[PDB]
Amino acid sequence: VKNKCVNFNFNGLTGTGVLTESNKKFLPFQQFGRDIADTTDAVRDPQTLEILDITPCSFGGVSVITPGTNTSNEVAVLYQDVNCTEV
Amino acid sequence: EVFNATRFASVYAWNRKRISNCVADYSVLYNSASFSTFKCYGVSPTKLN
Amino acid sequence: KNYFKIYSKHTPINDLPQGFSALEPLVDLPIGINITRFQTLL
Amino acid sequence: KVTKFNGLTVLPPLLTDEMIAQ
Amino acid sequence: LIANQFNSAIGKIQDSLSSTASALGKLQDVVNQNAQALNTLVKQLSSNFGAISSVLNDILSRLDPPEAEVQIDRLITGRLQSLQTYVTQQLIRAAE
Amino acid sequence: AYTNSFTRGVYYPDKVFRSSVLHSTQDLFLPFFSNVTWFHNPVLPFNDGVYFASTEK
Ligand SMILES: *[C@@H]1O[C@H](CO)[C@@H](O[C@@H]2O[C@H](CO)[C@@H](O)[C@H](O)[C@H]2NC(C)=O)[C@H](O)[C@H]1NC(C)=O
Ligand SMILES: *[C@@H]1O[C@H](CO)[C@@H](O)[C@H](O)[C@H]1NC(C)=O
Ligand SMILES: *[C@@H]1O[C@H](CO)[C@@H](O)[C@H](O)[C@H]1NC(C)=O
Ligand SMILES: *[C@@H]1O[C@H](CO)[C@@H](O)[C@H](O)[C@H]1NC(C)=O
Ligand SMILES: *[C@@H]1O[C@H](CO)[C@@H](O)[C@H](O)[C@H]1NC(C)=O
Ligand SMILES: *[C@@H]1O[C@H](CO)[C@@H](O)[C@H](O)[C@H]1NC(C)=O
Repeated sequence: VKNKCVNFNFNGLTGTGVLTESNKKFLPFQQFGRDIADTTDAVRDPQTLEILDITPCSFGGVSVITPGTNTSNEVAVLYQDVNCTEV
Repeated sequence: EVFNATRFASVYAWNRKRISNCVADYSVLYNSASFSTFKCYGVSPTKLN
Repeated sequence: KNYFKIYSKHTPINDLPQGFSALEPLVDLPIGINITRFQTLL
Repeated sequence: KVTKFNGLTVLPPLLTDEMIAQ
Repeated sequence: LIANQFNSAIGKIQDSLSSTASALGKLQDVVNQNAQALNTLVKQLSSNFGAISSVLNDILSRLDPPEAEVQIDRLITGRLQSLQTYVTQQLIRAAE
Repeated sequence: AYTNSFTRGVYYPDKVFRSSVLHSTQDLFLPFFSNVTWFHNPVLPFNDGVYFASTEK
């Protein structure tokens, strides 16, 4: 199942991410991938020649924007750095 | 094929039989009270399966 | 090398060609033989 | 001439480059 | 003559900035210093600090709560010392 | 016979994909510009590995 934060597991390799079918041009023996920071970025599903991308499910701090409670009890939240079709 | 073996070897002439192509249900070996000790070091006995 | 992994490669050439070529592995051998010598058939 | 997901967010500056240039 | 010298000097500035791009070292080095601090901070994630496995999840999914607590304690100590070092470096550099 | 192994003999040390990331690793490699033998039969040692090549017709 793709395009969701999913608690994936492969051979014990666990974590969470937006498992997205990818184009990591492996050599068939290669298992997974990485980038500049040495981060798990794929996996060879033990039941398919599928190499999928990975991008962790979007987190990001919350910030509450408020006029002084002296003025009114109304607020407005700022979910930081989220394409917020996803809140 | 390695635990119900008919015999072991000399302690200075031990034999290693690696295993592969398994679905290793460690639960049976765990709850099997035949063994005198379960001294794991890299794993926890309730985590092999 | 050791365990006994056997990488490889193959190119066309024309007395060792001065160049570069990585070595994409081919075969794995999970045996454990003590090897301190070798030779090549013909 | 002038040239990752571990909680390493990077907040944006409050004055954008165009407001700075203004 | 004054206006000519002025405009010629401005043109010289244009040429210098567009050709010898080593003039903006003062800003490029602030950026490089921040990037290298962040890279060290991220590298430190993948070190054992004396534990058995630099992956918190691989430690959790292999050991009991009692032993996993010792391993996780080593990892937390290490990562927290690394984070504190990075934050102190940032405080000093931001003062500068 | 001897000859200089200019730049050959580097292998992907492990099976993890990378891209444009200059990676520094430590394993067994054939050091650059080395002294490789050159036969045209005998049996040879295997100290820690071998970079065996060939140019046959
Ligand atoms: C004072 O200096 C200026 C600039 O060096 C001189 O003006 C230049 O003179 C040369 C030769 O006489 C001309 O080719 C240039 O066109 C002039 N202008 C510039 C902007 O270079 C000036 O002659 C000097 N002496 C004075 C003003 O008495
Ligand atoms: C079994 O595993 C092989 C190895 O990847 C795979 O090609 C095949 O599709 C799998 N079949 C089933 C039914 O799981
Ligand atoms: C708000 O603050 C003002 C002082 O500026 C005070 O006179 C007033 O009573 C306060 N009211 C509330 C609701 O906090
Ligand atoms: C959020 O993602 C969807 C899917 O690609 C895209 O259509 C939309 O424009 C994105 N919104 C923002 C603000 O990036
Ligand atoms: C392995 O081979 C070498 C080659 O002489 C030999 O000396 C050694 O006893 C063998 N066994 C071990 C365990 O090294
Ligand atoms: C090593 O290479 C040099 C050439 O640079 C050669 O003279 C020498 O004979 C080689 N070593 C041996 C043991 O032959």
